[PDB]
Order: sequence, then structure tokens, then C-alpha cells
Amino acid sequence: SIRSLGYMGFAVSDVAAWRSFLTQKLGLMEAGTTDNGDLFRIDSRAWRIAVQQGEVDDLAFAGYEVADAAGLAQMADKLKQAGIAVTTGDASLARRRGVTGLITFADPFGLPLEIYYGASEVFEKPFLPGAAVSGFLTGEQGLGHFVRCVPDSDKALAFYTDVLGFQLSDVIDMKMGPDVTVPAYFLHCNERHHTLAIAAFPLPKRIHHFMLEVASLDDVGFAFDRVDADGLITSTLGRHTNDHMVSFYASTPSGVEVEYGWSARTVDRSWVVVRHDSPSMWGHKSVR
Amino acid sequence: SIRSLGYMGFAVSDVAAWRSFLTQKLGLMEAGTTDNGDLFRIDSRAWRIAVQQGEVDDLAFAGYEVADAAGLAQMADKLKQAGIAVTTGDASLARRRGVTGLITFADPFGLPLEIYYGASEVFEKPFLPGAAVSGFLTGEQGLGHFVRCVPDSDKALAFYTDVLGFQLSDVIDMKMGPDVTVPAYFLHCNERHHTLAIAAFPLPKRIHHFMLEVASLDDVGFAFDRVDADGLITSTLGRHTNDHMVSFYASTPSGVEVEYGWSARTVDRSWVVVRHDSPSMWGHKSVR
Amino acid sequence: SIRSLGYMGFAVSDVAAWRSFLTQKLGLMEAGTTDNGDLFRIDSRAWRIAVQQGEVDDLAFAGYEVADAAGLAQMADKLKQAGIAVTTGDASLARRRGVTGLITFADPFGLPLEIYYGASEVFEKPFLPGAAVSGFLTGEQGLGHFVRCVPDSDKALAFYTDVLGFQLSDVIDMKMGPDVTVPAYFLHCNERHHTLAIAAFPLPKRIHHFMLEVASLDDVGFAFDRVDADGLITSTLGRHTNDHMVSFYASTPSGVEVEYGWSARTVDRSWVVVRHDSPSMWGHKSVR
Amino acid sequence: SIRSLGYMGFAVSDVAAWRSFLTQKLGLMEAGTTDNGDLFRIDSRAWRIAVQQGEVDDLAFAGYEVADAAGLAQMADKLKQAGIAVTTGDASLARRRGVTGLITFADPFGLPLEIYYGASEVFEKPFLPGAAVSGFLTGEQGLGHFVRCVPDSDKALAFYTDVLGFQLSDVIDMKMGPDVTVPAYFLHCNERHHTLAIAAFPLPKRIHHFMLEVASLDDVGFAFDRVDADGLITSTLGRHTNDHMVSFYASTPSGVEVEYGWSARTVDRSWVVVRHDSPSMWGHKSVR
Amino acid sequence: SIRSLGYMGFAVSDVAAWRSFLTQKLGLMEAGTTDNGDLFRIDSRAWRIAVQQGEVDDLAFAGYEVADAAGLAQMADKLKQAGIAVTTGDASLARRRGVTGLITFADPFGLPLEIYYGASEVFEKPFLPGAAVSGFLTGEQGLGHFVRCVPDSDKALAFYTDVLGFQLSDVIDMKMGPDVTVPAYFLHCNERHHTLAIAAFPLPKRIHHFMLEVASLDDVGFAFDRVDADGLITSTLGRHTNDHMVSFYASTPSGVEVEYGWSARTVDRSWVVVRHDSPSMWGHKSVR
Amino acid sequence: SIRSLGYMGFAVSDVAAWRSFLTQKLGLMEAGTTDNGDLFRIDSRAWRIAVQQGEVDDLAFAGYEVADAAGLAQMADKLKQAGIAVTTGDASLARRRGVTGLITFADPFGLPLEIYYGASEVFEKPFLPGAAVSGFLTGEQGLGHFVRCVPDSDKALAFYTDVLGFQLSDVIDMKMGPDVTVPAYFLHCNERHHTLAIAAFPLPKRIHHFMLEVASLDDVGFAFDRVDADGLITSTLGRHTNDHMVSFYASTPSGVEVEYGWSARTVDRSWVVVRHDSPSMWGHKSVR
Amino acid sequence: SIRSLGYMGFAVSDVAAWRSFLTQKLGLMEAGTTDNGDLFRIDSRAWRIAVQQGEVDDLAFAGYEVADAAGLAQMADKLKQAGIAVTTGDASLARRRGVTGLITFADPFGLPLEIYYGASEVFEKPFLPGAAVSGFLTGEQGLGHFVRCVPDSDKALAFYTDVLGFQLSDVIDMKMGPDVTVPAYFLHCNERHHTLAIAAFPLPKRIHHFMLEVASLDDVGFAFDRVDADGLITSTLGRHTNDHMVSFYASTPSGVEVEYGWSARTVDRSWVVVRHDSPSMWGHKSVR
Ligand SMILES: [Fe+2]
Ligand SMILES: [Fe+2]
Ligand SMILES: [Fe+2]
Ligand SMILES: [Fe+2]
Ligand SMILES: [Fe+2]
Ligand SMILES: [Fe+2]
Ligand SMILES: [Fe+2]
Ligand SMILES: [Fe+2]
Ligand SMILES: [Fe+2]
Ligand SMILES: [Fe+2]
Ligand SMILES: [Fe+2]
Ligand SMILES: [Fe+2]
Ligand SMILES: [Fe+2]
Ligand SMILES: [Fe+2]
Repeated sequence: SIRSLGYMGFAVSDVAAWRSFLTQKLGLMEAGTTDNGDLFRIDSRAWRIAVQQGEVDDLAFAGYEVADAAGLAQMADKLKQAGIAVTTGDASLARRRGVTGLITFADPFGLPLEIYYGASEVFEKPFLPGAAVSGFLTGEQGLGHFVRCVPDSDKALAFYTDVLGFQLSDVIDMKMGPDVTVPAYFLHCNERHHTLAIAAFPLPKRIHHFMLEVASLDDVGFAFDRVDADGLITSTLGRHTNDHMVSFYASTPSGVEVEYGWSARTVDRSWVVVRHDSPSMWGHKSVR
Repeated sequence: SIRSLGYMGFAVSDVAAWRSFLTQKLGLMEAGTTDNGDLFRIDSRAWRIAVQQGEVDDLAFAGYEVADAAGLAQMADKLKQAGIAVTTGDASLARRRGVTGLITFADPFGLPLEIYYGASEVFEKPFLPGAAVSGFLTGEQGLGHFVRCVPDSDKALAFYTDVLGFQLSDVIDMKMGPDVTVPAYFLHCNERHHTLAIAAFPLPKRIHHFMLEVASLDDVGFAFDRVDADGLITSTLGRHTNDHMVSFYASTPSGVEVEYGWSARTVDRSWVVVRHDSPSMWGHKSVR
Repeated sequence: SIRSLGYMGFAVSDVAAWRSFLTQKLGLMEAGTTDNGDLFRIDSRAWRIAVQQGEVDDLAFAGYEVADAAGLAQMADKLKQAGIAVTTGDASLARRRGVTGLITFADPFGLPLEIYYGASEVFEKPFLPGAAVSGFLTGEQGLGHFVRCVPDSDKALAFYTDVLGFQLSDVIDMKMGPDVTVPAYFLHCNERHHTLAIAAFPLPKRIHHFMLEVASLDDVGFAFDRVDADGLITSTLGRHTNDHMVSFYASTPSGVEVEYGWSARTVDRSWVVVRHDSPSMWGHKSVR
Repeated sequence: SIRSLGYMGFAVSDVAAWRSFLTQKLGLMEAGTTDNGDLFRIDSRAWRIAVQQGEVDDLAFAGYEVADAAGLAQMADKLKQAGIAVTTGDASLARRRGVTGLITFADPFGLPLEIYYGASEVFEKPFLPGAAVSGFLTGEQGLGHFVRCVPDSDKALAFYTDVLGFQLSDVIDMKMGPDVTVPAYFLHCNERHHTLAIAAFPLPKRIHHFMLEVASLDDVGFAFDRVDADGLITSTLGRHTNDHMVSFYASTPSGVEVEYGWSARTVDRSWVVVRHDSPSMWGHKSVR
Repeated sequence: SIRSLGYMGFAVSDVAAWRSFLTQKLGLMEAGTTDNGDLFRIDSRAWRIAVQQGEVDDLAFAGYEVADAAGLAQMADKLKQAGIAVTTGDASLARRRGVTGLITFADPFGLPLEIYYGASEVFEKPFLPGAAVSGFLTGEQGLGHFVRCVPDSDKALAFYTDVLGFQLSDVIDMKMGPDVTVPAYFLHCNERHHTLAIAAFPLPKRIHHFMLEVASLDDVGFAFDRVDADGLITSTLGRHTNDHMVSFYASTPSGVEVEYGWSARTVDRSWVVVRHDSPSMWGHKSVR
Repeated sequence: SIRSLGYMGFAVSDVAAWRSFLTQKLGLMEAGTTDNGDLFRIDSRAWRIAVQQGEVDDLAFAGYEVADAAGLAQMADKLKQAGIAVTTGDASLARRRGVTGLITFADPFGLPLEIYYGASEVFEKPFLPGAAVSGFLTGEQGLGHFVRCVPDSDKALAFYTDVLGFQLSDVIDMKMGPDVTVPAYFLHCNERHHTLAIAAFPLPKRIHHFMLEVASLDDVGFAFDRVDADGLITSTLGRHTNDHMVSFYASTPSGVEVEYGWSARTVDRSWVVVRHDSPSMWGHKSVR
Repeated sequence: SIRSLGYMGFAVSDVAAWRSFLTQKLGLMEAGTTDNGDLFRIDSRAWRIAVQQGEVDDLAFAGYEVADAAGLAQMADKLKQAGIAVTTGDASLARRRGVTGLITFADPFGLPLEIYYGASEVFEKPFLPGAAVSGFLTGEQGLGHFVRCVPDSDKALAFYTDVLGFQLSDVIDMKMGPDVTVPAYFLHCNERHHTLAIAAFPLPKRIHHFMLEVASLDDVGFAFDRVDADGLITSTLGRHTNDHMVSFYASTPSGVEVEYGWSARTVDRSWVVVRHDSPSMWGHKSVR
């Protein structure tokens, strides 16, 4: 059973731009370069984000974490029974990722996905942010979340809930013009309101944005100014209606956006599915 | 599995009287008028109470909330297996209610009931009460409760516990004269002591009263004076023996009573069924 | 320096009525009869209220407590310097009161007052209320408070603040008819909002009422019913604007009223004098 | 000794614009119209802000609160000894202000000031905001603060600290162009970081802005959108370096600005005077 | 100004009996033998109790602690001004006591007293009790207390309060037979209810008992059994009326009694002098 | 189901050296000598560590605790079904161990193991440490942990997880020279991070070390000095990467090492298996 | 009145060595270079430590902070009245230090001292440590402390307590060989146990060491390893007897030592002067 989103990899045209953006603007810690690419940390894990040179300028792969080898076995079985082509990652791939075991496959629309267990901790190399950030919120909530853009929401929903086991949190009916309303589905696999959201948005990328959550309002405020100085803000500060996250959005060097937030609410056992007609309570004025 | 009482609809002869009563006396928020009727809010939900023009001057329908589509499916199945005529609400009804999916049916004595999932939240339109009220208690406890008057308690009990899944909290043996003692059954479907009570009282209405719970004693005290000014109090302040709610009762424009209270105790896993011979510890002097 | 109101004595025409009223209706503990009269307790002190046979049917004397012999000396000095006739209570009076030392004198309008130190504690005879009362609030706040009716508020104010050292909390402009508005002054000598209030009300008694404070809302609710059963309620439950006490008023056998309340706010160092135009936020409907 | 800023009065050309702005945009409560003008509330006090028709379109007077009559006497004495012309407000003025006693005078540069005691509380008329605002922070910190623009900071400083008793919190060296740096002095008279700030800014008004503090971040976020809808924002959200208040600034109908904030830090006994070179840690981007 | 009782010395006929009694029965830590005698610890101080060979079999001296050299100077001055013969302890005595400076003198009835400052801490030799005791309560409350038996209470009271600065906590009128009632005065010099008590009891010793306070009820219960095994209990478990200490009394090898207790209440600024007619609420049955 | 490690027995060549080491250096309580050997306590249990004369100078047996007789039955069954030779301990062995029932068997490499239920508590003989130790952490976490050295980790892992039911916490890849990397597996059976660790280290003993956990940092610091005085430290203070325990290692008289630590983190339900490349975050410098 | 130690300046032969040592080993933040020298931060202040090129390789000056201009005036007066040559720092010096006002002078043995008020805060440039350090403890406790080596302790003591106003915390009798015992005096000017210590040690430097306090044990543990890697440790981890600080000592490039600690206890109003015979409870083994 998937416990959380553990890592993400980006294939970009300008690795140097990404390195500077992640460390200097967002405050991630540069963790060295390997055959896995330029590695970045936000907590005790050896790496959470990998940046590789590539033409797509987009998310290259995402890794979901299971608790142990038994969990990995369960997921592999579930995928096989669904008719999904799964490959047991070889020792070489596992070593490149710094994990104990992993299986690879793709979502219905081609995004490479990996499910693994036994990632590497580096408590002996204490996290030191590249910019003044009090801390990132990970732990049992994992890395954060991303919005997967798809041509068919229903097919995507079936795969992610029925095969991968994500549960629906809520739905937001996104009004994109008079004749267009697109539902965005927010899914969770742990306490974090959503680890994955699915929407049929007409975008050139695999994801609309990925999100990192910090520990204090000041972390967000300071980062906003750092990013704004280079004219990269896409949405002003605001609070979402569903996860109640206070955040701003900015453009990464690949055009993909990043959401930097704080104070999101979590999902509990008493949670009930609801719907919203707006994605924000206040703020989030588009400056794109 | 029913999680809570989510909404109620009243069909009344004087809509204007009801609008003024709910907002000015009780402090609910006017949420506009639609084909669902005059809508009123007490929290983040788009509406909790609907008032429509009608001859009965009584509760027209009540909606019970399930967590998701799977829960809706379970309830529909349970009702069918019991031989209850259930209708899957059409898109038109779902849109009128602002819900994602719903099924309709009636209790053994004709009260229209609806079970739904995915109601609408409006966090972007912050709740502002029509009178000075610090807040209403809803959340996982839902809207509040109401007492269903029935000609046969046993038949009602079987339907609500065996088919709808409510659990018994306790029973109060209501002494109505020397030769008449009527048991009132209090049922819960969540932490709230009771979301539904059943009693064979000789009343012209479907319910004896509905109850709204507020956040502080002052909310109750101030509302009492507002209502008393118009001579609408039916019972003085008092505390119930079973749910320990401190409340007063007042008459709505339809003759149906409303209970306005604070500080009720909740039901836990260690709860045991008990019986009482009085409905109140103190107060609740009838001024009818 | 006066620390609190320590005890009160009533001279009544019907001692038996008072005994039954204090124990059975209010829940005080009968503490025996001595040459000090019928004694009643509300806490660890040997007695707080004394009832003696007398014609006035009113408050006979009140005792204010100082911390020690030095404090007693200071007050005696302050009174003498003001030209007040003070008498050092003799051993006989001190023994009758159960105190270590005391001085006696009268307020400008004839109320016998006593200032003493070293009252008797009886921890070995644990307090057991005469009715179900969770507890009375005394401690550093003392016995409670009473409203002294006077023919001239200014003369009374000068004596109580300038000579006795009470400090003003606030003032309420009591509208008693179109052509009559009487200011009521509320004074404190410790954390309790007011230990004494002064008003020029046209009453046949020395005090409008005395107040006892209990530990929970239920103590008040249950007592209300006990008193109401005998038709002795004079004001329904309500909350005051100044001390925020939730209370009801009832008539004692002497016609003097008693206020029975809970949850009053205290005065701190940041306190500032204010004025009010109403004595109650809600409730306190006169049923006299 | 001045305890806090208690009330403010504005003399404006468009009273209707102000009424709508204060209630609908900021969420203040309309408290009626008297010979004191249109009254607005933010807490239990009968009024905190008065709006009168006038030509100046600016702050007309400010009232500082003392604890009692003795405090009023002390301040009057202090002012007289300093050679300031003080007038004991007559009963008529006191009644218009709803206070017990007050003295009037002006600061060195003509701003009418009033020091009073015994303002009116209206707990019986519970505060109900004109817009969704969880609450305003007042209490011992008073109304909020305002920045007094003066032609000579040193003369202003001497008057406010030496005569009125305000204490310096800190100083910010405001860089207004290459050849101009103006120090802004922040003063406190209670826990609130500053109740008054003084700066020699070249402005047509007596004050740069006045500030109201709310209870939650959402209060600020929602108000920002309400104000932004009418294009009245002058500074984006940001946090100050000295009081650590998270706020935005907006233009009132008189051109005077209002700061609406949350989460300011307070001053304690361990406080030490410091200096800053920037007024904001992040945000507060001028959109004027 | 005296801060607390810091140490005590006993001159006994059987040093070995005392050593075994203090360590094995009471749980004190043996701290070695010096020219100061056999030393015992209960906390971080180098010693709190000294046992020397002597004929009196009683308390030989007691040391009161001041905060510093200035405090020592003040006390010496106060004693001289009172006509008390004070001797500045010489380096030899200071070294024997392990203190920085001290003055010696005697109470009106011959008990040698010492006031000192700068005692020795031995944090490097962690306290290890001689029996299972969770801990002793000392800190700002000092060593504990003792009851000084005197032939004239008034003379003793004057010396201890007027010269040494102790303050009265309360008085207990000890009924010793029909024709004899002796007042016991309890005095404090810090938070501990009493550090010294004075009574004119007809005893052959300088003190009735000394008291040590432990951290838990079990410490008392276990010690009771250890002492009871040797038939040394003089009073069963009980709770005092004034300090609310739960304790038992036992006989030391010198006939002087020791009180071993737990959970005493402290004295605060709001404390007022009171009187009691019994020394115990419950228990303390004499088995002498 | 195994609840914890309950006791351990050592067979040593120098019993006297062990007695002095455990009590004087580590602070364990000497609990007498029986046919079970020299017994030592760390909490309420009659004994936790037994020292017997023997040639191996190593761990002789370890006892795992189940909750009751049903649990014992389950484990016996599980072992039998796995083909392990289990012997139901006879009354004589049970009496020697002070347990109610037990079964004996051996791990795949010859270590005698015992699973038992109903050990003896001795609350009537309160724990008193042999050295200044505030306390040991046991309770639901049991005695502590030990590292089992084995020739084949996989065979050991299968036995301990599949048969005994331990769960994997994490793995540390121990770099022992350029051509040697040995994985150490850490297993838990309760909240304690690990009760057992398995590694194929080339050591002459059955275990690398056993660990005792104390309540405060000072307990560790003081013990370090006691042990260092005799030159027995093998690793300086440091903190582990996996359990986050702050500890030092020392040599026992048998050559087997003991780890003495504080502040380890526990394992919860959200725990996920991870891997590390270093066993320590800081410190733990080998001084062997 | 001196509130705390605010800043320190070092005049060193190798500025580059110091820069690398402070940032990489200790984790201070490099704050730029000015005419005040290389500046380093540990909190919101613009700088706390300045490093200048110089021959002495020692502490060049220390700055003590007063609350405001009045405090500065008081200290200047106190120094003048004592016959100390004080110089009012000129605008140039104040600007170089980044303070509002300051006075300069020297201690009896030539150490340049400065007392100032109104230092610069830089909240807009959030602190980012040069190494992984969770945080430094400053606030009302100031920078930390240093031990001033003097040829005559009594003369130094008189100056620091009688003129500068420091208060004695405690004394440690340092045994430096059989025929030498030197008392070290620890003084405080706020809650920090000691801001200054004085001892007549035979050292070539003005101070034995300066101390920085961090927020967690790990900060100390990690720094220890960083420093140990270069062989700069002078004392192993240990805890002091007087301030209870857990720390290690290391050599700076100037030979002066630095103490890096955590968890020191503070001084309160109940504090009493004591003496110790050892400076450490455990650890602090000299490896010099
Ligand atoms: Fe879920
Ligand atoms: Fe997002
Ligand atoms: Fe239930
Ligand atoms: Fe009800
Ligand atoms: Fe007061
Ligand atoms: Fe009253
Ligand atoms: Fe101040
Ligand atoms: Fe402001
Ligand atoms: Fe006292
Ligand atoms: Fe005692
Ligand atoms: Fe587990
Ligand atoms: Fe270990
Ligand atoms: Fe001090
Ligand atoms: Fe130090």
C-alpha cells in the first residue's frame, strides 16, 4: 500500500538554471551529482528531487514509497492483476535511486512511475537549506503533491484509485471560460490533503505544478520576494478552498509551475468527500 | 454508512416569517434563493436549511450524508434488500441540492428522506451570522437533531436502526398524564448524542422539534431574549438528562418547535444504553 | 489593608425559615448554634454567615478581613485619622466571632462594620453542603458581595474608597423610570469584580442583595429549581454586563434578596474604569 | 498615565463613502449616528471610530484612555506643568463622547487630542461585524496605532515622551531617495509594539495611516480581496521588521491610508531600543 | 534577609545509632566524616545534617541561609541593633561548615544559631539515598522545619519575627488537658508553610521535632514500614490542618522526634493569618 | 506474540568482576543470589540480568516475554510448525526463572532462547540503584536490545522474522574495510526501535553488545566517567543514525560490550523501512 | 543598567583562518566586511562578532548593551563618579558599530569596553548559518559569556560589581596544583547564569574563552566532530557544576578557546550564592 510520494525526477534543458532556482530561490539543499543526476534534499533523505539534462523540460518520473518489501510485493501483484506491465528494477537502478527495491511502470498516459521501499537516510549529513527556510514538512506526509494533466480524467481516476489505491479527498469544478468547466480531482494516500490531483487541462506538460510545503509563514513570504525579484511569480499569495494551504505559484525554468505553501489542513478518518466551485478562498490572483 | 444529518427542508405557508425568524432570531446566514428555495447557512456548506412555500408547514425532507460514492452504493443496497423503494436522484435533483449523488425514499410513515454524498462547500463566501452568534457546532456531528413523531415506535425503530444503521443512545420514559407513559428513543450515527429521536407523541407534525447547537452560553442567552421579545419561548432554559444540552425551545412560524442549545456531551465507544424517567435535570419549565 | 469580605450577620424575625432556606435551597452547611447565633459554612472557615433573632430583618453587621495584626493596626489608624469612632473589640467579642483581633465601627449611615484578622479554620470538619452544590468560590475573593443602599452615594463613596480603601471597578446608570436615573458604583478590594456596590435606591433595607458564587452552571440551575418550587424567584437567569456573572435572584425570608451566580470575571492590574447603561447583557427578567 | 489609544474621529467630505468602506470592506460594525457623528464599533465599547462631515478629510481628534479619575488628574497636571493649554471637557462634550471625564488640548502641530476615563461599554449589544471578520484585537492594547506626520520630529518626540509619557520602542531609518533619509520613531504606552509613530514625511495629512489589528490571517486575506476589488490597495501583504505585523495598506476615501494586520509581537519589560534600515522583512510592495 | 533553614547539627550520645537511623530508615546519604562530624546529604549541598558526639542528645545548632554577603551584613547589623551578641565566624569555622561567611549567636533561650552565605554544592557527587527515596524537597524551601520549645512564647516570637524577620503563617491552639491550652505559632521565611514553629511545651528538648519532606506518597509509606519494624513510630499517618502535610512521626535515637512528610501546601502573597483548634484533619493517632 | 526482551543470562569466568561492574559502574541493583545465579534489577521485576559462573564469557540465554498463557501457546505452536525443537520448561526451571510458564529452544546458531509469561514483580522491594542513576527505561519496551553476531544473516533473518515475528526497522550497511560491507539488520517487536539487531560480524562472541537505556543525559555522562576511570570505554559519546540513541560503549569483564544510552526514538505505525550508510550521526569515535 | 553582552571584537593575525573557523566549524553567518572588520551573525542583529587584522590575537573590545539613552546616561554617570575615564563615542564610531549611541572606556587591566544602546536589527536578511546549526540562544540573555583573566581578582571584582553592576552567581575554587587554588567568580547581569567570569589564571590572553550557546544537543555533537576533524578540541563533552551547561572547548586560530554549549540553567530571583570545588560534574576531560 502506497504510503507517500517519495521522490521526483525532472528532465530539463537548463540544469544550471534549475540548480540555482531550487537552491537560491526555494532553499533546497544541493546534495551532489551522481548518475541519478543533480540531487537536492529537503530533509533527512539522501535526495528528494533529481534534475537530469533532457529535452522534455518536464517531470521525468515520480517514486511512490511503500513501507517494506511485503508492500512492494502487494503493489506489484495489484498492478499485474490489472494488466499493467511492471518491471522489477534491477540492482543498477535501485543503486542509482538509493533504494532497497523498486518496480517501474507507467500511468495510462505515459508518465514513468516507480514504487519502491527502503530509501537512504543521511542523518550524518544534517540538512542545511540553500536559502533561509526554517524547514520543509515531509515525514509521513511525504514530499508534497503534483497535479497530473490528462486527456481523460475518468481513465486516470480509475487507474489511480482502483489500481494504485489513492482515495478521493474532494473535487473542484474549475470554470475555464463560459463553455468550459473542468473538474479537478484531489486524491490522498496519507494525512496530506492530496498527494496527487488529476485534471484534464489543456497544457503542454505532464503536470500543472508540484508543491513543497514549508514550516512557517515567513518561509513563504521570504521566498515570494526572492522569486518576485526575477519576475517569476505566476499567482499572488492566497489560500486554497480545499486543502487550506496558503501559497504562491512561480514558474520553474521548464515552464512547469511550483507551488510553495504553508499551513495546509490534513485529512482524517472522519473526512467526507465534498465539492467546491472555486479553488481559492482569497488571493491567488493570476499574474501570468 | 450514514455519517450525519446534513440538511433539512421545510415547506411553509409564510416564507417571509421564516426568513426573518431564522436570520434575526436564530442568527443563521441568508444564502440566497434558488429552485431549492430560500437557503440558509450555519457553516462552510453552501446551505443547511432550505425554506420552500408549502401547505404542510412542517419538515418536507431531510438529507443524511455518507462519506463517498461507495457509501451511497452501500445504503442503496441495504434499502433495496429491505424492500424499500429507492430512487436514484437525477442530475437535476442533485444540482438543485448542490450534491454529487443522492438517492431518495421515505420513512415508514411518509417522511421524504435523502441520502447523498459530495455536498458543496463555500469557503470563499465566509459565514457571517444574521445575529450575534459566535458559531454553530457542526463538523463531524452534522447539522443537529430532530425528533420524529410516529404512530408506532417499534416499526420506526426497526427501520432506523436495522435499515438506516442508527444506534440507540438511551431512552426516556415520558410521563404524559397518569395513564400515559411514552418512551422516547434517542439514536446516534456519530459522536453527537443523538441525531434522531423517535416518540409516539400525539402531534399534528412530523417532528416535535429540530435542534441547532451553538458555541457559547452567551449565544443561547442572547437568542433567548431575541425570541422572548416576540413571545415565542415555549420552554425556559434547562439542561437535558441524557445529552446534557443546555437549551431553550421556541416556536417557529410553522408551529414546529426549535431547540437552541449549547454544551451537549458526546457518545464514545465506552457508551452504554441507559434509561431515564425525566427529560430534564433542571429548567425547561413549559411556558406553552 | 482590607483583603476581602469575610463574614456577614443577619438579624431576622424567622430564624427557622432562614435555616431551612440557606441549607435546603442554597446548600450552605449548618455549623451549629452559639452565642454568635445559628452558624453556616460554605468553605473551610468555621462560619461565614450568622443568623440571629432580631426585628430588623436585614444585614446586622459585615466583617472585612485583613491579613494580620499589622493590617488591623493600619486600618484602625486610618479610621481614627478620619474621625471615625472605632472600638477595639474585646476578647469576648473576638471569641464570639472566632477571630484573633477585631475593631468595630459603623458606616456613615449606621451599618455596623467589623475589621478583623485571624479567623478560625475547621479543615478537620470537612464542608458538606446542605443541598447538591459542587462548591462555593471564596479563597482570596472572600465571601462574595452585597449592594449597600444609601441616601447619599457621594458620602458613601468617599467613606468606602478614601477611608476603607476600596477601588472603583465601574458604574452602571440605572434607569428607574423616565425622570430617575441612579448610578450604582461597583467597588473591589481584591480580584473579585466587586465586593461592595453602592446605590441610592429607595429601599426599606440596608442592602439590595448579597451574592454567593458557586463552582458550576449546574449548581445554579439546580438551585433555581429548588427556589422556584416555593415561588421565591425575583429575576430569571441572566448575565451581568459588568462582572459577567450568570445568576438569578431570589427573596430570602427577610425580604432582602440573594443573588446566586457563577462564572464572574475578575479584575486585574490592567483594569480601567468604564460605565454601562444596562446591568444585564441578557436574561434577569424581573418576575417580582 | 495613558493606558492606550481609545478612540479616533475623522472629519470627511464623503461620509457615505466612509460608512460603506468601514463596514463593507473592513468589517466594522455600524453603531448609529449621534451628535458625535456616524459611530463604528470593533469591540464591546459603544464606539471606537467616529466619522463627521468635514472639509479636512483627515483625522480630526484622537482620544487616549487613562484608568480612572486620578489618572486624568495626573495627566492634566503634567500638561499644565509643561505649559500646555488644557481644557476640562464640559458635561456636554463628555456626554457626546460617552465618557465620564475628559480634558482636551492639542499636540505641538495642531492635532486636537483628548485624554479621558470611563468610556461606555455595550455588552448588551453584542458586536456583529459588517463583513466576515473573526474579531479585532483591542483589550489592553487599545484601538491600534497611527503614524503622526510632523514638520519637526524632535519637537514632536519631546512632547509625546516627556509630556504624554510614551516610551520609545525602536527607530526605522526610512530611505526616501538618495539625499533623503527620515527616521520614523515608534512609541508604546502598553504591550502593543507601538500606539504612535512619528515621522517628518512630506504629506498633506496629519497621519500617514491608522491601523486595525484582526484575530486571524484569513481576516486579512479576505479583507485584501474586498479592498482590491475596488482598486484601493496601496501595499501588498508583507511583514514589518519592527512590530512583525503581517499587513496590507489601502486608501480610505479621504486619501489617508489604513493598515489592516495580524500577528504583531508585543513589547515586554525586557525590551531594548533598536534601529532598523528597512520597514519590512518581506512583501509590502508599493502599488501606489 | 533569611532565605531558608540551610543546615542543622545534632550532638548525640549514640552516633552509630543516628547514622544507621538516618541512612537506613529515612534514606539520607552518608557524606563522610569531618571535624564538622558525620555528614548527611539530601540534595546537591555538601551536607544538610551533621551528627556529633555529645551529651545533650538534641539539636546543637541550626544554620539559616542568606543570599549573599550583603544579606549577611544586613542580618549582623539587625542583630547588633537589637543588642544581640553576634560573633563573626572565623575562617576555621567557615571552613568546618563549608560556607563562605557566617555569624554566630544564640536565641533568647540558648539555642546556638548561625546565619551564613555561600554553602558548598557537590553536583559532581550525585545524591544517592541510603534507602529507596525518590527525592527530598528542598530548593528555595530549604531543609524543612523544626518546632522550638520555649518557656515563653512571646519573648521567642518577638525575637524571631522582629529580629530574625520570620512572618507568621498561622496559630494552632493546642489543647493539652482541660486546664491547659498552648498556642503553637507557625512562621515562614519563604514559600514553605513554616520553617519554624514556636510553642511553650513542657519538653526536656530544645525542639519537639524536625521535618524532612519527600517527593512522593510512596516515599512516606515505605519509610513508615522501615521505622515501624523497629517500633519507632510515635504518630500514625495523618494530614495537618495548617500546612496540609501528610506525615508520620517517629522517635530518633535522641528522643527528639522526626516528621517525615509529603505534599505540604505553600504560602503565597495572598496568604492571611488564621487560627485552628486542631493540628490534624485526620490521622496522626498518637502511638506513644 | 512476543512483547519484549524480558531477561538475559551471562555465563562468565569472573562473577565478582561482573557484580562490581554492573552495580558500581552501570548502577544496577544487586538482587541476591539464587540457583539462577547472581541477580540484578533495573526496575520492579525480581531480576532482569543473571550472572552465572561459566567458561564461555558470553550471553548464555535470553528470555522473550509474551502477555499470557495463550501467547505462550501460540509461540510454541509457531515454533513446532517451523520444525524447531521446543521444550516446555519444567516447574523447576520456571521456579528458577521466577516465571509462570516458559518454553525453551535455540536460535539457528545455538543461542539458547526462552519465551515465557508471568514474571515476578517485587514492588514491595523498591528499586535502589547501585550508583547514581535516575532510572532505566523499560516498561512496554522491555529490557533493551542486543546485537546477535551470526555466520549467515539471511538464515538468521528468516528465523527471527518468519518464526519469532520480529519486524524490520531498518538496515545499516557497515563498511568494514574496502572489500567488506556487512549489512546490520535492526528488528523490533514493540515501540523500542530495535530489541534485536543481526549482523555477520567476525567476532568470537554470540553478541556484539547489549544495551541498557537510562532516563537522563546525566545518567549517561556520570556513568561514562565511572567507566572511563578504569579505562573501559570503547566508543566515545555519539548518537546513532537509526534509533537516535545518544550513547557510549564500554567493555564488560567478558569482552562483550555494553551500550549505555538515552533518548532513543520509538517506532510507530507510520514507520517505513529505510537504509543508512553510517551507524552514527556524530561521536562514537572508537577508542578500542 | 547593563542588560547583556551585545558584541565582541577580535584582533587577529590570521583573518582568513578565523572566517573559515567561525562559519564552517561553529556555523556562524558571514555578514560582510566593513570598516568594523569581517562581521559575523548568530541572530537578527546586524553582527555580534567582528574580526579585524591585528597583532594581539585576542579579544580587542566587548560591547555591553543598555536598554536606551537613559540607561547609557546612567552608566556614563556611574563611571564618571567612580573616576573612570569615559569617552562618548563619536558619530563615526557609532556608525562603524551600527549603534545609536555609545561610550568607551577600559577595565582596570586595559581591556577596551563599550556600553551602547540601539544596535541594528536585520530581520529583512534572515539568519542562515554557515554550518548545520538549529539556532543560537541569545535574546534577553545576550551573546554569551567570556572569562576575563586578571592579575588581581579583587580589584577586577570591585570594578565589575560596584561600577558596572554585575551580580555574583557563584564561585568555583580551581585547584591548579597542590600549592595553588584560584577562585573563579561567575557574574550575571540578566537570566544567563554568567555573562562574565573573573579569575587570576596565568594566561597570555585577556580571556580564557568565550562561549556561544546553541539550541540542541545535536548542534553541539555535530560541531564537536567538525572541530575534532582538525584536531582542535581542548576538552571533551561535559557538564559544568554551576551553570549546568553541556559543552566542549576548542582552540580558535588565536589560541583563545571557545566553549560551544547547550542547556545551561538560568538565574532567578530566588538565586543564592554558593561555592563549588569542581568546575564539572562529568566529562570535560582535558585533551590539551
Ligand atoms: Fe481516506
Ligand atoms: Fe497544489
Ligand atoms: Fe455507537
Ligand atoms: Fe432536542
Ligand atoms: Fe484596583
Ligand atoms: Fe450582585
Ligand atoms: Fe516600556
Ligand atoms: Fe502601522
Ligand atoms: Fe509572608
Ligand atoms: Fe511539623
Ligand atoms: Fe512494525
Ligand atoms: Fe545498540
Ligand atoms: Fe541577581
Ligand atoms: Fe564558560
